[PDB]
Amino acid sequence: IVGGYTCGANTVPYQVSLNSGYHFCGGSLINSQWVVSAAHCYKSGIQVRLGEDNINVVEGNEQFISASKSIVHPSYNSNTLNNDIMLIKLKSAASLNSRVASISLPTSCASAGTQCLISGWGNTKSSGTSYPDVLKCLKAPILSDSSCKSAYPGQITSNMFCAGYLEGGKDSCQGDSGGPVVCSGKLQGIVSWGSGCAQKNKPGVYTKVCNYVSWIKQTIASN
Amino acid sequence: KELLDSDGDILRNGGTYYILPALRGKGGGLELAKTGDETCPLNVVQARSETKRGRPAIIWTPPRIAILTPAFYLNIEFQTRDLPACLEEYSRLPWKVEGESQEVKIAPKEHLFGSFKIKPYRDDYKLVYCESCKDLGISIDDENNRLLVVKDGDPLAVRFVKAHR
Repeated sequence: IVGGYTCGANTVPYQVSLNSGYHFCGGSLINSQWVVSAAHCYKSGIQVRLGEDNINVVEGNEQFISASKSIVHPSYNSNTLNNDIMLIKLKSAASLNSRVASISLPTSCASAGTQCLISGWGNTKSSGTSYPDVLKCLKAPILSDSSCKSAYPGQITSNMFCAGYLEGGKDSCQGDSGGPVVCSGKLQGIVSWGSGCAQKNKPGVYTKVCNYVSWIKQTIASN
Repeated sequence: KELLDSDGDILRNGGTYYILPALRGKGGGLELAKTGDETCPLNVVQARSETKRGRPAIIWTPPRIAILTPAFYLNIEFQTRDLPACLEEYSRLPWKVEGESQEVKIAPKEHLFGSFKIKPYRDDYKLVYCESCKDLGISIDDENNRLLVVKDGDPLAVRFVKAHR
């Protein structure tokens, strides 16, 4: 996160880390056994970290659980980034407390102007790299579709939305992929992509979760 | 396989690196130069001097994953420290493959993904251009300038060194 702040311990209990030696993405815990993340975050043998705040610290409520199924959307296009969503099944049910907890899927789509909390351990610079020891947060309004397509002409599908600031200075960044966009307590988005980080008229682009609630619930029931 | 720097760390998405020859004896890092009639250093070349690291490159891809893999289509651009007056007010210095010459140039005045990939090559790595994928190598002009061009079957073997830390 660029231009954000320290979330603090246990404020974002649904935020998970995806690891394979290194942190490469984030994701969101939607029940004790299932995480939502980005489809371009896929790789075999993902280790999931729950209850994390400080990455240099092994916290007590921290949980380290390997994925047992990493299910990419049937229609994920690696070339357009359309349908950039993935479901990860944890090898065993995680322990739910105040440091580890779920986030609700939405019943309906969020509207433009809605303030959302986006979080990650990703890069905090717009040029060159700087990773935080602690989780970073940012509040960001959801932008209208018209603004979003003006920023990214021909590149915004029906399953993407823009959030952030057209002036720049505040945005998600590299390392934040898969991480939550939470608006009014619902999981409305997934960190997906952008052109650079926090650059003017180039807001972050996010996977529109509300279009996938059916697929998510169906996939969970069948696995 | 995976992409590693000289410190044996996986390459970071959005990271800045020097791009150095994997072997040694001929040339140093990648940098900018003028060739032919251009009045401003727009050609990506390899430094003639072995001791020179050149100009560091930002290598990134639009999805906001933390790392880079051989699979990812890459945007590559030189960093903008201490530039000539000619380039001085440009934000980014992206690489673009240009002309019938298929030379790698910076295109300061201008699709979803980039046209480059990094691929393993023996015990190091090579840069490929995907219009499919062709190795980038060095073509030495008649003034001994060491131009990075599209050059299938003859890749320049590179290794990545962090510019910071």
